[PDB]
Amino acid sequence: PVDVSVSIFINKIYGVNTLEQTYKVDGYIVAQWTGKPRKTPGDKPLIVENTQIERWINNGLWVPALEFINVVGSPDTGNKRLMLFPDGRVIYNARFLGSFSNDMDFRLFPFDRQQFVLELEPFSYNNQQLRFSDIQVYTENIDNEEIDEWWIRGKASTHISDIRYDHLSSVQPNQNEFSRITVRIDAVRNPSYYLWSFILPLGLIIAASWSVFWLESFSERLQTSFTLMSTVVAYALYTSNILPRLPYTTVIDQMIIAGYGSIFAAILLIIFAHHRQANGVEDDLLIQRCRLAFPLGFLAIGCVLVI
Amino acid sequence: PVDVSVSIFINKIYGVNTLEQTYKVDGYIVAQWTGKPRKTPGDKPLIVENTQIERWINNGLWVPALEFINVVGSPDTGNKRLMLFPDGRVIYNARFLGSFSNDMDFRLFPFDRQQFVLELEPFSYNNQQLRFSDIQVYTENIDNEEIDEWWIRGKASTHISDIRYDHLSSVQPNQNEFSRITVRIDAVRNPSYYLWSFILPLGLIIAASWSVFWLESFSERLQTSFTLMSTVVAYALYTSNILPRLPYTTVIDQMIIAGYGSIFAAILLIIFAHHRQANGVEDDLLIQRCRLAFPLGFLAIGCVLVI
Amino acid sequence: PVDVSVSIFINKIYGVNTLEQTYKVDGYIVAQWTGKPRKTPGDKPLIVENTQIERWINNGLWVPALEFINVVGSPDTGNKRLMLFPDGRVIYNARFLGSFSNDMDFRLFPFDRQQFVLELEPFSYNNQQLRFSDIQVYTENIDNEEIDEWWIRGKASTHISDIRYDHLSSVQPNQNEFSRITVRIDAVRNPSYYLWSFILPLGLIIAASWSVFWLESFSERLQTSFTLMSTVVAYALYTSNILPRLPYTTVIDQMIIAGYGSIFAAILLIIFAHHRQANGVEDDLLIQRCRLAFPLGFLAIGCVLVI
Amino acid sequence: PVDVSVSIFINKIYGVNTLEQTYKVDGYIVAQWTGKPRKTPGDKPLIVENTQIERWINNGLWVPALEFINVVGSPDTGNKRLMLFPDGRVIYNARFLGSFSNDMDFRLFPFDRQQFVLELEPFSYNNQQLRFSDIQVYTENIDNEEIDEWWIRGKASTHISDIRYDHLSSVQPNQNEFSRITVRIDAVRNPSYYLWSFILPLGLIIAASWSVFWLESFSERLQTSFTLMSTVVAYALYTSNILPRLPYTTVIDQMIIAGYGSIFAAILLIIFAHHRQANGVEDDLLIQRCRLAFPLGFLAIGCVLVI
Amino acid sequence: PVDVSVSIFINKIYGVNTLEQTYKVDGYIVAQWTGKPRKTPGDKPLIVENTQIERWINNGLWVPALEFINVVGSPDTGNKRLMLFPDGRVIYNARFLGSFSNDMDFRLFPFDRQQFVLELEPFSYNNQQLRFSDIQVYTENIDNEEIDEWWIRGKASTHISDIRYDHLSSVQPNQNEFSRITVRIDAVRNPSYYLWSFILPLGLIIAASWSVFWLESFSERLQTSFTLMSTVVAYALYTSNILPRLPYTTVIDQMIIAGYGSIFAAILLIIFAHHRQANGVEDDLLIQRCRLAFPLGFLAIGCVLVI
Repeated sequence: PVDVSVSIFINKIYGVNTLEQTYKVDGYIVAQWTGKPRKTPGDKPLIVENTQIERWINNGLWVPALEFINVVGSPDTGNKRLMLFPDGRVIYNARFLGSFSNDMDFRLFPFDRQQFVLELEPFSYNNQQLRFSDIQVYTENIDNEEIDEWWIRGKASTHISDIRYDHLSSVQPNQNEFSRITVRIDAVRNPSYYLWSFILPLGLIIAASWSVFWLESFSERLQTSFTLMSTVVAYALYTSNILPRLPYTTVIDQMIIAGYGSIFAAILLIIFAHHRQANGVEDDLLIQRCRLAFPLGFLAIGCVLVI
Repeated sequence: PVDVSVSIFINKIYGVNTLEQTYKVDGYIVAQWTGKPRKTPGDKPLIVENTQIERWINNGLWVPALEFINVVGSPDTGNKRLMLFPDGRVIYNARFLGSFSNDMDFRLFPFDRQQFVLELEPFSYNNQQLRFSDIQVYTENIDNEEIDEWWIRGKASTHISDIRYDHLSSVQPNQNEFSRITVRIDAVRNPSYYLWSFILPLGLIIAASWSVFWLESFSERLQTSFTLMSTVVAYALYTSNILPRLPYTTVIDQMIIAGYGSIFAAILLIIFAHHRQANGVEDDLLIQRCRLAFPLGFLAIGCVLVI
Repeated sequence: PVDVSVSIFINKIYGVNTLEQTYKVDGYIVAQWTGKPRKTPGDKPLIVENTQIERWINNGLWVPALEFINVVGSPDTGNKRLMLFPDGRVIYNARFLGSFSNDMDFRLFPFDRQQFVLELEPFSYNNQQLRFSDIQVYTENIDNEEIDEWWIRGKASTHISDIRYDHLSSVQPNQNEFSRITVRIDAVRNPSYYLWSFILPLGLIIAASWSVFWLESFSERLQTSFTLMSTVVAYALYTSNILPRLPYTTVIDQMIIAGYGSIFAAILLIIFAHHRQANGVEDDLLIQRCRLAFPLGFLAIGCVLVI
Repeated sequence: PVDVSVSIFINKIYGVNTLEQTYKVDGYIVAQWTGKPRKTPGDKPLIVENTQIERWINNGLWVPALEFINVVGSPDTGNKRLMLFPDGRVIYNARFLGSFSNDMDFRLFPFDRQQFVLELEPFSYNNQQLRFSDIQVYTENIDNEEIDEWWIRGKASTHISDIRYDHLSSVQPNQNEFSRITVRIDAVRNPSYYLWSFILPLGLIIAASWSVFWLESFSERLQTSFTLMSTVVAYALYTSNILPRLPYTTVIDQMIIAGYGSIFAAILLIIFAHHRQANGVEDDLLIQRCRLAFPLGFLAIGCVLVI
Repeated sequence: PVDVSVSIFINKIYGVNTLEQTYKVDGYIVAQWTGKPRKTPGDKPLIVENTQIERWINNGLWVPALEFINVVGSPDTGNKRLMLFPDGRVIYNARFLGSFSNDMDFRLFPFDRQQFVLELEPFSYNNQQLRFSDIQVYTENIDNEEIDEWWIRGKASTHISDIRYDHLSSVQPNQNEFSRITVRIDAVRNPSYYLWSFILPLGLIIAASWSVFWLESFSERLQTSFTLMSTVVAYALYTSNILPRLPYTTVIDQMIIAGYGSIFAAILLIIFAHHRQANGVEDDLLIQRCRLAFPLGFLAIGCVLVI
């Protein structure tokens, strides 16, 4: 029951696909397992590159195919190389870049908690066993990750485990257990751009939306809350150009709905103030003076936004 | 007349192409059919991976090519492997990812009823028969499908059937009947994002559109419904950024037309109220007071769009 | 001079590229020509799939390469298969998907008259001849083509013809005439979405644009036609998000220019009415009353594209 | 020193990448050079297609690799074919589609002067010589180039020349001179769409921008030029949806800056007219009457731009 | 310990991916190392092209695989060619185009300081040594780089160095040192388009935003700063169409936040001026006259934006 020692060098994790729950990993893969001793020219290990590996397999060299369980489709293998040793052992070294899949909760948006994962596991081989797994995270923790979209938590987490497949084959005297390495890498989103060029101006607009109560006339109060209405729509549109398409409402997405609400409340009170009277065109002296009543009736509905 | 036993593991169904009626399916394919007994090294089944399969076919091993009837173009086969048994039987195992086609009615938009389908059928072989078909849908019961775009109904539906091709070959003594597996998987769209950040604010804008009648002057009433007009256009524009391009009008698409309608009605009544009088500038006392007459003359044309 | 019998099964015609005059066709191709009789294992026709075809060609089997003349680049051939008969004849069967080119006039936009074309023609062979051509349009008539973007007219049109190339080779004793099948499929665009969510609201905006004349003041009349101006610009922008990029003006594209015209006419008259007087601030009593004069000077004076 | 006769058939030149200075060319390539006489089955020329060419090269047939100097990356070769003659000569015929590079000045935008270029030149071969070059431009002189994005000038320009590489090899007794065909095809952009749906409405908006001076009040004159300001911004946005991304300012791009200028001039004069006085709130009687002074102070500083 | 002489010809550096920190380089690669003398047909160097190189490697010709360390995935190798000399030496010549990665700070946006990098290094070979490195920057001086997006500083910088890998193999008696060429090319962004069609109009809008103080009424002053508010939002939206998506705030991105600030300040002062009085509707005589107080209280704030 063969022993394989894996080493996976992560080079870059880049381009997260928010809708599809997908990210890209470029790196190298190394596998080493010890075989029947061999006569190597010189007595120095043999190096077999690219084209030439398929040839040694055709001669009878076993090289197991190991699959990225959670990869999308099939990845882009750069330079492969077999290093064959005189005393038997064989080191397989391939550079790769490919798209991976994991569960990805983007709900708490621009303050985001994510984890990138690879899953390696021998494709066709039951009892060959992944010995020990190593992971070399190149790029560094605090560094210049302000140039970078993501900050990694985070040194690489490993986990060799055994996975059982229920629906097995026409072999069953105890043959459904495959050796799976699982590599995790925690990360957090760089909440910069989204705070300053996003949350803040949306706030200023929500804020200035309230200065509709400091207009004198009733006519001025209603008509102004209309260009206010469409200032929100014009903003949502700008949100739709920059923000990543999702199937749930993000933090930002809500703030923007709160905007529509604050101004639709405004419209209701402004119209209420004018036709709740005893004597003619008498605007409700006190209600029109919620000037600084629902700015903190929003910071109050807005501390229950944060349950 | 050969018996083939198929097993199809669905891994992910992702990325629906709304215009092209296309979706992506990642999974494994398994086929098993029993052949002439064979001498296998050891007396344990033989494993043949990737490169090596073509070699056994070149020696004379039959392996049938089975086509995804409804795939688009040709898919991305990851790791293939033949498992050859001593007693004859052969298991073919390949991982795949590829784009599929089905009819797709998106009319009832954000509350959407869809079904994903595979169609497998032997490419060139008349009498070899698909025995029984199995389908392993990877998730379960009460999940986290709120992270996910689609909810599956839905345990996999199967259906082995016989399909006849009218325009056949130069063989015809009863040879036009191919064995076709058909796998269905029902699903529903996660109406979340589209309700909260879409239907609702469109409603609030439709609603507030009506508070044009609570303006005093006639001048105020007409001029306001103009910025109201373009508030709708600025909204439709935001719809065009997020919503999926279609060749029919969706539910949302209609609501937005109703918006244009309500405000064009407004412009008609507002101008009518002013010039339906006697000899002067006497606004029609009662008509201008449809204030809460066609908000429920809208909720009334509104057991129509989805009734 | 060899006789080849072609059969082309169209499966889907999807994804029109409006700028590049390109569409995608997924289907099967069948070619059958009779050769020197052969010893086939059993005495049943031989089936040769994929990998194995190149092997028979290497042994000496002729299989002609036939080119899609009007394809873009080179297509995506799925499953090929040779069926070799004992009495000689050979049937070539390949599934394909690829991008095609034809002239495409999108001028009369959302009411669109288009025709999809394949052109098959033996690549390197002068006297081998395309016998007869068959075309199996799967995709059906009054069906559910409301789910579909295009309606096909339209049963497939054929046409085997001979095409002569002027600039020939160093062979010329009558050798410049190649056998070309040409398959046409007429189609019309589903003018749904574009009428309802496009032509109509553009009309309502053009319409309501005219109610600028029913404002009292001159100040109200000018200032209002300005937000009216940019309502059009905001609309064109929404046009730009949904409509397919072209190098000519479509029907819609014009209607939108008529919008800019109507409102620039408005600006002219409104300013004229105010400074054409037999006095001081006396608005031209009658000119300001073109209220329902150029709404039907628009349904008119610009109504001759049906010339 | 071998004589090669080239023939290049241009089929389509489509999809210009404005940023990257890239265009696509689909066509055929033909090379003919005479070799040592050969025994051809029959005594008719031999035809070798696709798979089979590599086989004759493996036997020792020289076929030179000729490179598109200015191609991007490496192209998509469709059907290749060697035609081998009994008297020696060899005709190489390949269909191709690939992306090419040339210098591309888009400055004078929608009235555009462009030229598409191929550069063919033997990859590894010093003294083999490109004999004479032929170019068959399919697309026509008097046509329907209104369906087409570009109009070709323009019959194909040729030019076989010798090019010297300074930094050569370890061969230098006069060995740095390679034979290069250079094919040019002049073209002009179809200024249609951009005149009618772009330049014109930008003009009307520039025009109507001036009718700000025909407002009575000073309040009306300032406040109106603001919605006028953002009408320009809303237009520039529409520009950004349809126009091709560039690294310089186009003709249109300027016209749009002139728009921002005219209205920022307006804001300056309008505010000047109000506080350049004698008796209090006395608007400068004459300055406010530049009503038709800087519309032709724009047709004046605007015609120095181009000319 | 083998000596390799590298020569890298840069043809084009194009298409920078701002988010992924990626650029494309098209060029040629040359490697020359001297081997055991050889019998070459004639006694002139042998030329081996494309298909044929793999054949000589199969015979036993060593050709080392050299990897672009920093490339993304794996590049597009055009025409390869071995030139084998009688005296042993071998020149390897390949054309390539591929995507590379470097750190890329876009913070100081449209005035941008960037450097493009290649890293070459023998994939599997410890003691073979990169001799000397040459780099032929075709692309030119002061030239016509106004047609071009980038201006190169900048003649090519080289640097052969030794790199040590900590986590090495089962070989360790001093075997972890690989020979790495590193080629740098400095560049600056063409600040044209972004100055004229971007910074400037953003300035005019910021500028004209201040003429809100030269309105008479208080009602006019508040209501106008609202359309002023959404003039900024409409601008940011135009920013989002043209500017490259980033994860930090650029120069421009700030200027635009300053806009939102200036107008939210305005709204604050304008509302302050009105309710900071004795008793009645007496606008604060002096505060309303910050007319030209915070235009230079902005040229004072947007000036510690560099210091």
